[PDB]
Order: sequence, then C-alpha cells, then structure tokens
Amino acid sequence: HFLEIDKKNCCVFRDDFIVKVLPPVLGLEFIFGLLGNGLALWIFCFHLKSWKSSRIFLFNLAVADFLLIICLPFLMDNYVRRWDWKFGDIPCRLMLFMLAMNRQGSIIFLTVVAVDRYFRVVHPHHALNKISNRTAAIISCLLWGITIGLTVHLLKKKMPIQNGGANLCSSFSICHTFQWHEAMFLLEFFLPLGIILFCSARIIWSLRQRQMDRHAKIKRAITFIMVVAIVFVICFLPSVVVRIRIFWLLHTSGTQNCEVYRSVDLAFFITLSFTYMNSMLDPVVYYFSSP
Ligand SMILES: O=C(O)c1cccnc1
Repeated sequence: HFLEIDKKNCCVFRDDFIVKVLPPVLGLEFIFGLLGNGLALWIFCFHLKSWKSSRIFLFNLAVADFLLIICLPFLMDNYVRRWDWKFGDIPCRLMLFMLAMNRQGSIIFLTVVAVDRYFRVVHPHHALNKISNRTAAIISCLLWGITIGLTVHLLKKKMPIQNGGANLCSSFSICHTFQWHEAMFLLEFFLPLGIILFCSARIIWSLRQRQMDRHAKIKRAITFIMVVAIVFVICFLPSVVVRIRIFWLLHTSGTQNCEVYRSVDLAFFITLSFTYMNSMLDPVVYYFSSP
C-alpha cells in the first residue's frame, strides 16, 4: 500500500517472486565471488614478488569486491525472508554502508585503472606512468577517503525502518523527494561511464592507428578492454535506466496512486543484483587474464 517516511511520502512493497529468483542469484554470486576473490588475494598476499601502481590498484579493487561479497550473504537472507531483516540497527547501518562504499570503490577503481591504461597507452611518456609505490598508496588512500566521504551519511540514519510488521534494510527506496543517494547513484553511473568510454575509445583508436595491433597478444588486450567496457555497461545500465524511468513517472505523475510502481520496483532490485555480477566477473577479466 502507501507507507510513510518522515518528510518523504514513500511507497515500497513486498511483492512475491522476489524470494525465488533473487536468493539463488545472490547465492551463486556469493559462491563465485568469494572463491575468485580468495584465489586472487592469495597471490597478492603470498606469491606475488612484485607490485607497482597497477597491481596496487588491482589489489584495492579485489579488496573492495571481497568485502562486498562477504557482505552479500546477510543481504541474501534479508531477501529470503521477504524484507524481514531481523538483526538490529547497527547491522543495517553496517550492511548498507558496506554495500554502497564497496560499490563506489569498485566503480572508482575501475575508472582509475581505465585512466591508468589510457595514460599507459595514449601517453606512454607521461610522468604519471612512472609513479612511485608510496605515491600510489597515498593516491589509493585518498580515493578510499573520497569513497567513504560520500557514504558515511548511511551510518547516521536509522536504517532499520519498522513498518507494519517488517523491518526494511534497503538504502534504495522510492520517495517523492530528491536525496544525495539517488543523485550519487546517477553520477556513479554516468561520470565513470563517460570516463571509461572515453578512455577505452582513445586506447583503441591510438592502438589501431599505430598499426601495432597485428601482434597476437595486443588483440587479446584489445578484446579484454572491450569486454570490460561491455560488462561495466551490462551490470550498471539496467538499474540506472529503471531509476531514470521511475524518476520520469514520479515527476510526470507523482505518488497520488502507488499501484503504478509494482513492476518498476520489482525488476529494479533484480537489476540491482547485476552490479554484484561485476564483483564475481572482475577476477576473470582483470587478474586471471593478461598472461
Ligand atoms: O546498495 C545496494 O546495492 C542495496 C541497497 C538496498 C537494498 N539492496 C541493495
């Protein structure tokens, strides 16, 4: 029906067919992501005898994805029990913060490795290519500071919203208002998408015009740059387009009738799982590749 949130008249339902498809999806995600991220972190922690900036950034990406998919199982249980998150108040804040901060970190580090590749390919002699490991550590800590600085507001709020008989633990909710959460999601998709697309296009154009693509290994690198672009789009475009659609019908129509939302809600959360695929799809493209 129509619920109520302070200063925000919201309406989010508990429709079925969300506990039969989403829990198995999240189970597969957690299994594969935990396995891949553990087998990736094993090399970095123990049997990697070198480092440098690019491996620093890949290690940070793996750390972010690892924390994300260890955060997954509680969210999986929350989906299983049909929005009945019966853990408390601190667990809600922690899980929402973990999910959002780790997604921001994954996206920011994807963008930064794309920019690193763009500098390494189009401007090989730029001073940013020759960057010290301490400088890389400072830059990565600064990036983590930027990531956290936009997300601590999920710790101040009372996340476990009690309504009717249920305890909602969802940061993504639809309300007749604009908050920094939705806007941050919008830029989270758009601006890194623009940077990644520009970097990939410039890399491809410079490599092809240099006519060095004839090498049997450059072709694999090009196809994996393309692959990383397409997987980024595949995991991030659906949820964002559903958010744009719900913004459109919220602006045009409003919240007078709450029954024009059901569909645009349900698939939304399903699309919301697509980005978690990135966590379980990053190891195959980023680390396990490039022999
Ligand atoms: O941040 C997320 O991905 C999220 C937020 C609320 C509910 N489910 C997932």
